[PDB]
Amino acid sequence: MQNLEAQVTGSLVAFPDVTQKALKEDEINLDSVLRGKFSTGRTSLAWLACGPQLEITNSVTGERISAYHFSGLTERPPVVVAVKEFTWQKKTGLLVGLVEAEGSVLCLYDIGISKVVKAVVLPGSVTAVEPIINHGGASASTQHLHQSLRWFFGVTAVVTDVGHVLLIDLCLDEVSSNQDELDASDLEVMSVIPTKIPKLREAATRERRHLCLQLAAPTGTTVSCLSYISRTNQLAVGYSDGYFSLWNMKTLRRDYHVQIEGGRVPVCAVAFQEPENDPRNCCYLWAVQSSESGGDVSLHLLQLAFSDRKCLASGQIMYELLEYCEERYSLDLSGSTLSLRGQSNNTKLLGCQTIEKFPDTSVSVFSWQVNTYGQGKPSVYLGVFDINRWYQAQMPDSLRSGQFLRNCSYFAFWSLEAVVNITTQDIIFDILVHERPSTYNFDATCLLNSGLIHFACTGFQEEQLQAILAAAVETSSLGLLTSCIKRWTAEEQPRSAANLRFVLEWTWKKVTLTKQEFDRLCFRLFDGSCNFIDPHTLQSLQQCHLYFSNLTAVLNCFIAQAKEVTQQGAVDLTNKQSVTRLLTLYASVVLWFCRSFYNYQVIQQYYSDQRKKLERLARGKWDTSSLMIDGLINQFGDRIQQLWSRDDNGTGKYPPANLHALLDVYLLENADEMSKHAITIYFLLDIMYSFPDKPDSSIESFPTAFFVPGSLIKLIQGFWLLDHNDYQNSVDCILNPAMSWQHSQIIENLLCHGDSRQALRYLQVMKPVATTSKEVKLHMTVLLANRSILEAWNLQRLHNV
Amino acid sequence: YLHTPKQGQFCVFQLMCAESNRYSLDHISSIFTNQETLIDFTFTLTSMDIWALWLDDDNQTVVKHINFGQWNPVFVNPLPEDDLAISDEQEPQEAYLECLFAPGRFTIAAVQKAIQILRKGSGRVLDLSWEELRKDVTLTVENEIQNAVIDYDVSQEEFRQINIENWCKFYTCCLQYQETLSRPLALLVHPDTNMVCLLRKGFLSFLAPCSLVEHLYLVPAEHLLTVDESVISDDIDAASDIVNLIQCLRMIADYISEDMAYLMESACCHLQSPERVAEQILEDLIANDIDNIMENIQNKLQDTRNPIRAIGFLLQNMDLSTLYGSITASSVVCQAICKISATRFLICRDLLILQHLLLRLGDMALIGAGQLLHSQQELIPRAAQLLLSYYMIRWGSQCTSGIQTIVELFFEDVARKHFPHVFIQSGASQLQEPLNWSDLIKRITNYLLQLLWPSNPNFQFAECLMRNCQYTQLQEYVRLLLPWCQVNVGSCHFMLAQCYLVAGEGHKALDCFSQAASEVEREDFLEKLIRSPRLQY
Amino acid sequence: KTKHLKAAFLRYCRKDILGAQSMVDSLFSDSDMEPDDELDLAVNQISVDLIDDYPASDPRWAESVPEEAAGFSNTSLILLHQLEDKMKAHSFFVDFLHQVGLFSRLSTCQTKGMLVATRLLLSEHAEKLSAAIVLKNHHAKLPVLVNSAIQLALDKRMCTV
Repeated sequence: MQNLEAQVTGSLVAFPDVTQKALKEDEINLDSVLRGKFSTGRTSLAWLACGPQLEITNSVTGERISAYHFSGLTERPPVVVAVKEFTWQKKTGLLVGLVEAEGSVLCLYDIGISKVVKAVVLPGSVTAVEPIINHGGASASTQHLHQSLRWFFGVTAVVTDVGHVLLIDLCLDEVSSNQDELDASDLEVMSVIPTKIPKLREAATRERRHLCLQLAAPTGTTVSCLSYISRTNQLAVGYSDGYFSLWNMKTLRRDYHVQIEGGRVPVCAVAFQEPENDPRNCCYLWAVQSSESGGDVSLHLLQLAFSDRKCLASGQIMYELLEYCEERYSLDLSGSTLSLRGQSNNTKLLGCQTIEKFPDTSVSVFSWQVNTYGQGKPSVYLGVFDINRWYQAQMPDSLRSGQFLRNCSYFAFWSLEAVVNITTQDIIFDILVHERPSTYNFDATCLLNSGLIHFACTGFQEEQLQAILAAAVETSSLGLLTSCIKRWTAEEQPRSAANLRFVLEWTWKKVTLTKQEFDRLCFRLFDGSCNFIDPHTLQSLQQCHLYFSNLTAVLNCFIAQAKEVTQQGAVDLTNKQSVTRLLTLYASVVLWFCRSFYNYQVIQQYYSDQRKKLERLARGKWDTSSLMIDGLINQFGDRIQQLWSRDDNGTGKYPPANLHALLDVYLLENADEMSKHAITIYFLLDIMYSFPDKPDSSIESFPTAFFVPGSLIKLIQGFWLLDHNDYQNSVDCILNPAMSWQHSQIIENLLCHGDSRQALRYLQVMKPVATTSKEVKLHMTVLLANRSILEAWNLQRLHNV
Repeated sequence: YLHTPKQGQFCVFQLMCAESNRYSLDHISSIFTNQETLIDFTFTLTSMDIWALWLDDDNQTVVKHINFGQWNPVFVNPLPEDDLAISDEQEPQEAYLECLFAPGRFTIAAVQKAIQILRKGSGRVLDLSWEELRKDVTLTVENEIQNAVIDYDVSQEEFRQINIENWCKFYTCCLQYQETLSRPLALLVHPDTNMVCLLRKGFLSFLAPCSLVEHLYLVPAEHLLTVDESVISDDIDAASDIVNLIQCLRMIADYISEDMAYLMESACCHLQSPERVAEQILEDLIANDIDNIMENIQNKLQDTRNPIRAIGFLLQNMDLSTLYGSITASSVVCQAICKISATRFLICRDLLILQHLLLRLGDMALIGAGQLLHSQQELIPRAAQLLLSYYMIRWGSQCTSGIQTIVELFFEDVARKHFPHVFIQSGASQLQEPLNWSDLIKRITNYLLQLLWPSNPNFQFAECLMRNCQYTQLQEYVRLLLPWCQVNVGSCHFMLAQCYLVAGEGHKALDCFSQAASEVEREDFLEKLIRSPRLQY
Repeated sequence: KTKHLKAAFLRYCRKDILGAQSMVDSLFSDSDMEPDDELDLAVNQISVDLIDDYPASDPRWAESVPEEAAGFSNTSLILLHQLEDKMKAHSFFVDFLHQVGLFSRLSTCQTKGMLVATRLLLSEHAEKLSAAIVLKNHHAKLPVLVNSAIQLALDKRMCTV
């Protein structure tokens, strides 16, 4: 935990030469301070301002999107003091506060046309601007505002150097007014909330005036920060004397007003956090105190408790009726332990951001710069506070004595020294963390005077090697293991042979241990002790399957790289691979049977009576001692008969005594996978036929889940229908365009039942090769039974005469 | 347009006349450009767009439009690749001939000019047919090789080296002429019809509107972050998921080696399972993950709320007869089909590999019974009805004094005759609706994809091939179609039976005719022969 | 020192492939000492220490050049052919001294009661006792392999892996 460091992910992305020239032209006016910030909206914008110049860049590419040079009424150019993103009527723009020698102007700048579209003259020098709402009218979306403000069309809060708090109507319903900063509208300032706002608004609009509600009278104290908290419906107003106030936009009343514990230091920023679980509807507001001249930076966490929590028609949650607001955590950034000896440090806040995931995750990011007198390079830091971890830490009020930020359970800290080492001449304006605690990983962008820089903040001998190899098999990082095997097989060093042997012996030991655990899990599935699979045992079975697959891939890599293995070692490796592959297949099928009622007695009685029916019909004329399923099972020889006789009530014949005896067919060596799926499909058809009354059975997913060809599906359906006495649909399935013993048995069965015409049709279409004297006699009998004497006679001459 | 050394600027003005005959400009808009060099621009009052044509720093052709600060891209065709990858199993000659004579691959004028120079000779170039031109190239390069072999005892290796050096030299010569003919002209925009044409030095290109799926896949990663999510879907979250999915597809696309792209295309041709091959490619991508890309794809997939809905949206959006009867119109339309089918084949391959990764990562949980049963049946049915269908469509797309493709031939002889019906069925019972290019080309191309896509009972391209001198191509077309397309299966077996009858393989022909007889139910072609069914057959 | 022997052992590695580089690392080995009586007996104890690693296991010149030196598996049953490869490796080693080296240096002195005129007798002596090894590898039968297992266990213990 002692040094989390940011890693630079790209080169400096320089701004276009035109943007750099435009920002430098006004450095000739010794009073013009270059400013820049990221926009808090979804539009991925950054803005830079120097005197009257405004530059808008892409927050990722640094490309110039838009720019403007503001004109003033006086020979002195206006200064861009405040900039906020504002989206209205499907347009994207900025609210811009201009300070002039004799006043200030609020401009609405449309980025899409790169022009001012509305301008309003302000009573005093503007210090901050904040949009409250981007539309007007009697909508459900405006119901959280005071009835007065619902008559406005776009509402912006504006604050001044003398302590005014003004709520301005943007008149966004007036499509006919294109105003520039020079043709700015006058403001009709109302000190008392009127009952007849519609008539006053219509009068103001007719006079080309904007309507304004004054919340605060000029106190003579500068407002240093302004923010609208949509979740509490409160306007947060911070003062240069360290006072802080909350104004409720529903009631237009000041709900809270206090001096923050850091004393007479300006409140420069605020950041809202919501906890995952609070029993009393508490939310949190950071208030940051910082001096503009350089000085002490302190972070103050205000707890806001509310009596009620309303879901708006938008699904957004609104806290109502503030009960109390109290300071609950303080952190001095300037006082913390980095100064060995009383050097005057100048500390500056760079950025303050909140990131919330739906919140299950609520984090506040603070970025700050420390300039130590006599060090030419600034130290830049990024701190992440997690409110849910602070709750878990039992809501400490400060860092405990002997705790450092570097070892906090609810605060994480990154050094940006790698960024500073590339940016040795550049001024860092702001730092954006990309929304999309020492264990967090995130990407971020710094805003510079020259351009942008991207960086990533990463989060924090044989037995050690076995633990790493286990982690690589457990995370499916097979590319690591296969690359190590390929290199140790290419490096003819005596240490490489020992490593390859160790990994092979370890791989086989891990297969053996995974099998013991898999058997321990499977034992409960078959013994009838389990009525329901817990999600945990299902996940453990999935994990065992993944491990067998991952270990099979490692063994296949050994087989592929093994050019110089002893004949014994090649056989042993092929046997180990064959075993692990069969275990992978068995685990996959067991897991599928878990993810997906079998009446043994009913199906066994049916197949016992069909075998007896066939024996009676054959009259010893035909070798029809077996059903089509019995012929499919006989391809595996006595192995399935031994497997299905193992369990209590096992006849060694179809159907299997229980589902365990069916699934154990997948563990048979040297059997084709498609032949195993064929027995399972034939079995699933018997179950489906036993339950006609539910069309949406998950059983139909089997052929899709195991990539069974539609060709084999139709063939097995054809065999199933044959054993079910549906000979027409059986032959239609088997003859669909999509073995030697089966030909004889189909023909003998059709002849035993007297359907010589279907036996002839089958013989004419399929043309089975008669190799044995028995097959030739069978084919002669089909031809004679259909009165085809000449064909039977020619067949006799052709084949034994 | 105001050219400056650091940055270009467009300005749009309206002319105003006051009662005193005093004129002024009213300022409508100002638009900045990058360091690209402007070749031409126009603007339309019907669409209020500025259309502009540039070259970048690498001299590639850049076209963009803007309603009068973001320029909309035009996906201009790249030049052919500098190196041709030749497999150890492919004859070098066949590979290079296929590339050179591929539709839209090259212009005759360049090849005829390279031959003219190699021959050192003032021969009047006859308007040679393309087959004549191919024979003519072959004989010309063989003669240069025979001249380079000085000794009677050249080793096989030294002979192969000499062969490569001589064909390389001919190829580089064709390249220099093609570069010269490819040089950028200007833009033509029709005011009333909105037809946009790119005038290049050697040929005319038409700009057609791109479909939404192709737009999102092809746009650069930096511009993909500024797409108006409202156009993708009325649902902002579905729009964002589609955007994140498309970003993951592109991170795969950017790390697929040529060996891996070939392994997939080979698998389609050899009728191997594209799914197993997508899995092998994914194993090799993971064994070679030096840049932790698998970690970055994993991180963006974690930002996607519903990757499967976004996958399903992509798969669904991918699923007057005398007029436009020209060969240029036929080729442009059929090249649109080839590029659409190739892009969508890659999307479907990467989507299958991603779907297998999503299965291996999904085990980040217990399988779950309800989730297990529902997911297995639904996903497997949808997927089977998905990847196999996409592969079949790609195979179909891959399948007259002018050079025509087999798709252009099918369009002219069969598909076009049905267009008056497609036009009437759409409710256009008012003969008074004006022809719209965008609507009509989209409908024609979708209807042609359904006919080519083995989803129509037309039963005609294969029959035409059987009754035509060519048969081979018809066997290969039916081979590539039959495993995954269930439309016209009987008609495919009938066509294949005719091909086997002409090849002298009469027993295979009889088996195929017998299989075709089963689609005899509700069959018109067999009913026309009659105007027991097995005995008649 | 150990660095010099391990630089000649790396120039023999390249001598199997090409001579030009290894001839400049013998020309830079005329930035030697040059007093006959013991420093030429200090490149002697280098040529001798490599003629003791070429009869040993995989010789420490191997790795960079994977000639006939290569770390042959000690779990192989290819013991005789593996030691034929080492009489060839010690033969191209005497040749890649004769062309660029060992035209001096002779520290045999006294070893195990034997007096020997010249270090170059130790190359001949390590060759004669690498012909002895192949001869008793050619004759492998249960009495001799028992008499061997007793000898080896008397000199030291054996690894039972």
